[PDB]
Amino acid sequence: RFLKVKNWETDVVLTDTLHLKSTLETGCTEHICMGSIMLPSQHTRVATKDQLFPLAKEFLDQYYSSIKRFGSKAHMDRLEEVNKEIESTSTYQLKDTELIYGAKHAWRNASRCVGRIQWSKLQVFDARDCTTAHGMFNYICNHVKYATNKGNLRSAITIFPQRTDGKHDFRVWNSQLIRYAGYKQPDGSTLGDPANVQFTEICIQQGWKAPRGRFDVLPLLLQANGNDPELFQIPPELVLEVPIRHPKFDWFKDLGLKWYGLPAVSNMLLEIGGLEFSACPFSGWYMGTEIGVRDYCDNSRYNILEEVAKKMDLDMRKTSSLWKDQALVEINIAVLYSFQSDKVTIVDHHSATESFIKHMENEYRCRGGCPADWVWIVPPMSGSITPVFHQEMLNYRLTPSFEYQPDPWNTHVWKG
Amino acid sequence: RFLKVKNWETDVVLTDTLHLKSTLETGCTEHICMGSIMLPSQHTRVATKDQLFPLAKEFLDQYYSSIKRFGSKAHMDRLEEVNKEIESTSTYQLKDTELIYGAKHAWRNASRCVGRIQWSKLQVFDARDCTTAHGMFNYICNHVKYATNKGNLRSAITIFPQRTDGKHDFRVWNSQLIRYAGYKQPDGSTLGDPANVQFTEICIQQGWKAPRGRFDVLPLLLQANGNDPELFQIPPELVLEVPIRHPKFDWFKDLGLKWYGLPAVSNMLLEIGGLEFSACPFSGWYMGTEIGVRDYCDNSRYNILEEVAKKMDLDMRKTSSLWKDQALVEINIAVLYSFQSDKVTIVDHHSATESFIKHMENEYRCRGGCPADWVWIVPPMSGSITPVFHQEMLNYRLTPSFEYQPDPWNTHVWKG
Ligand code: HEM
Ligand code: HEM
Ligand SMILES: N=C(Nc1cccc(CCNCc2cccc(NC(=N)c3cncs3)c2)c1)c1cncs1
Ligand SMILES: N=C(Nc1cccc(CCNCc2cccc(NC(=N)c3cncs3)c2)c1)c1cncs1
Ligand SMILES: C[C@H](O)[C@H](O)[C@H]1CNc2nc(N)[nH]c(=O)c2N1
Ligand SMILES: C[C@H](O)[C@H](O)[C@H]1CNc2nc(N)[nH]c(=O)c2N1
Ligand SMILES: [Zn+2]
Repeated sequence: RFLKVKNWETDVVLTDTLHLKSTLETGCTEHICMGSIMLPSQHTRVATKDQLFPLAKEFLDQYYSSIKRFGSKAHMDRLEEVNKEIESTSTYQLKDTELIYGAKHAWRNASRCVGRIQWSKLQVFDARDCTTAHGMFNYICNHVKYATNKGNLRSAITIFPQRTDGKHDFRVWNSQLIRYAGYKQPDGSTLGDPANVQFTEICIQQGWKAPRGRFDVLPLLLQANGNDPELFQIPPELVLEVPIRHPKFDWFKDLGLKWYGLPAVSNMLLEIGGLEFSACPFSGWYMGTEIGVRDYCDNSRYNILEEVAKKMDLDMRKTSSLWKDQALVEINIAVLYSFQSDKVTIVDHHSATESFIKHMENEYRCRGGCPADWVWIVPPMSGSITPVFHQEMLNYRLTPSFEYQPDPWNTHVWKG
Repeated sequence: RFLKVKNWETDVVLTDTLHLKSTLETGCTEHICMGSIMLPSQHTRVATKDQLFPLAKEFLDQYYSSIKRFGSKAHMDRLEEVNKEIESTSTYQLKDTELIYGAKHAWRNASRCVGRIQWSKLQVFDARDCTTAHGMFNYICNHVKYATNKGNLRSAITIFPQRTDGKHDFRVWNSQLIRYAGYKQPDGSTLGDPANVQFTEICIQQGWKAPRGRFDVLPLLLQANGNDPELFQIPPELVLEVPIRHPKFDWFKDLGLKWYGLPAVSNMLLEIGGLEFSACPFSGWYMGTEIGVRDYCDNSRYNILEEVAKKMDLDMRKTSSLWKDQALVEINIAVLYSFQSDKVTIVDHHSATESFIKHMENEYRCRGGCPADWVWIVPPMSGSITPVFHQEMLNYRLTPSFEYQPDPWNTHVWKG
């Protein structure tokens, strides 16, 4: 009931009581651990009025506890107010302050996110008066511009109107506001980004004129108030890009690679007080490995280890020459170097993982715990030479939270 | 009840029914996942006669099912026999065949072991007639010699008499039959292997004449039938060692490093049919990263990244030059190269992880599943460029099994 997690490198012991406030479920039982299932059903999302108030009260109490008026008149009257409103409409509306708190704490509670030492420095844009896809494009363009901020990136979330009936949902159909296109070839190979080949097709179906190349920024596909979604091109001047060069190998420019500065995830669902925001795109900045190892080296992604190893003159015959490992370290030094030489915010896996340990200590102290998903916190390269490898982590689902949700094209009831 | 695990690189789906035969517990609940706690209490070990028969029957049934005589006369009479013997002595004795099956299947069930594609090629040495520490030394020397086999390593386990009352326990007090000594310094630094500094002290207390250097093979500390443990020196001619050179950097020999060929874990507890074998040392061969990344580069181990980076002329000022990563790939190419150039069995993390995927497929097919601990299966470097990174794994505890147990010097009731 008062659990202990240890670091097996520093011998530090932290005690976790926060897990007791845990609400959601994990997928694990006492007979089976599912800590490596990607999308557990407890991580995915018509909610009634009988369920809604406990959720609303649960949220309202931790908000008023947080600002040092738990049970004050303000708390009880707002408790009374929201209760009355859930009667009138079997739903309710977050105060602007409650919206910002909820958003920041969904981030704070994201157990797979190594970047949460920044969780309270988040810019919340209230887009809940938005009614049209054109409104959404506008809000999203102003998110991109503010967050990019000339390479000195700033975290930000834009929160569109909450779900209501279920039909009238706002959804951004992109997985990220900025993503490169994926076109497959006649021979069956893939041009661009194999991850988005299905989405690229959907855009082409709605009428995208594809400039079938490599690093082609996809258009936005915006669904407002349940209607069929609509194509919009982000002004290219808002899309900041970094050309990838190496600080020692001048042939690295010849590879002619570039990635985008602003990672901005748009397919997730934000939950606050039992209210569901189906469109809530959020941006921060990149940890280096996300692009260098995953984006660039996943076999089912760009898969360049092949080529980079060629230009390094690497013994590619035997697996045990570790040539894949050696091409991977170089590709990640060049991602970092390229981004920094342009003053575009990026963080390396060593600095990020040390900050998360530092953040974890703060959380156990001032908050009693910190949910953490080891399988996701540990970088996809150089695992054990980063401090998180040797940190025991307890994982559990607190709310407010970010959740997965189906892709709109598996769920949307069409009419056009 | 029929769970699905997916590979997110090949899109392969395997279905798991074996988890239904799961007996032990995991530490996870539906409110908390503990898949990154090192030693969960369900992984650690006076068992009565009322508990003993179900366990004995459970084991006996899967053994007779395995050899295609489930319920045959042989099965029922052996069921009757063992029941009768658990009456007479509230314990019982494994047939030589049941001992070999149990041992091979404890390995087969080890969910943290990436090497299990070999699980049925295991040499079981029955040391259950052993009565003295001198007997144990002899059995262990013959294990070392057989398993090493001139560098062409062979898997093997030596099984000492089962626990009985609790006092009269056989224990090898070494964590591994072969380990380098750890002496700390006047200035407080550490000479040799910081992991074994406490054990080295214990050997010095029982009267080891320490040759306080770097790679000093520790003596064996053997406890037989509950008595105080006793020091024995493995004949140095039985301890095969590999000098670590690099295939490109000739200064790498100057580093003057060597590791031992034979990894052989001796502090674990083998469980078969409710019987407990407190001493059961087992050996296979190394995956490269165990020495190159963990042994050599853990901060609380040998911690040579410092030095290797110096000789590479690496920018050690900024964390984000990835110099630690770059020194780590080289150190692992040299471990592999050194071991292979001497025909000493070793496996690289790429070849090992691909075999485990291949093994996992066989197990789901012919057995209905394969317990796997992602946190441990994924190598401590180059994670996502190995296929196990993207393999969803279900973890659960099947028996026969290998379990942890306290260090004998926290439990042993002394008299000498
Ligand atoms: C500020 C800089 C940030 C950094 C450096 C960072 C870093 C990371 C990384 C490396 C991951 C691993 C996910 C993957 O590899 O695909 C992750 C996951 C995640 N981050 Fe953070 N992040 C940042 C900001 C944010 C913000 C602003 C939010 C929300 C407001 C957020 C919420 C999440 C969530 C919900 C996940 C993973 C959940 C899942 O996929 O199931 N992050 N982050
Ligand atoms: C034959 C070659 C083998 C290879 C290449 C291999 C590889 C590995 C590796 C890399 C680990 C990770 C543990 C660590 O990093 O400390 C591991 C764990 C383990 N192996 Fe295997 N192993 C082999 C043979 C065996 C044998 C012969 C047995 C028993 C009969 C065994 C049982 C285990 C167990 C019980 C664990 C981990 C359990 C724990 O620490 O909680 N292995 N193995
Ligand atoms: N389908 C595949 N994986 C896969 C499937 C479903 C989901 C996922 C997880 C994708 N999370 C993206 C993500 C989420 C949160 C943060 C980040 N990062 C960042 N810095 C930021 C992005 N915004 C603000 S911060 C990135 C991966 C594969 C294909 N091929 C090999 S795996
Ligand atoms: N105390 C620390 N860790 C730690 C603590 C307790 C336990 C452990 C796990 C040790 N498993 C050793 C082990 C088990 C099984 C297989 C192998 N490998 C092999 N190939 C083989 C060895 N025999 C046959 S095959 C290695 C690690 C640390 C100190 N500093 C940073 S972590
Ligand atoms: C805290 C965490 O559980 C610990 O570092 C684990 C992680 N995974 C591991 N995996 C292996 N193979 N060996 C280990 O020692 C560890 N250590
Ligand atoms: C199957 C496994 O759960 C999958 O590869 C996970 C592992 N850990 C990860 N960690 C991060 N940061 N991102 C990922 O996509 C994944 N993928
Ligand atoms: Zn779990």
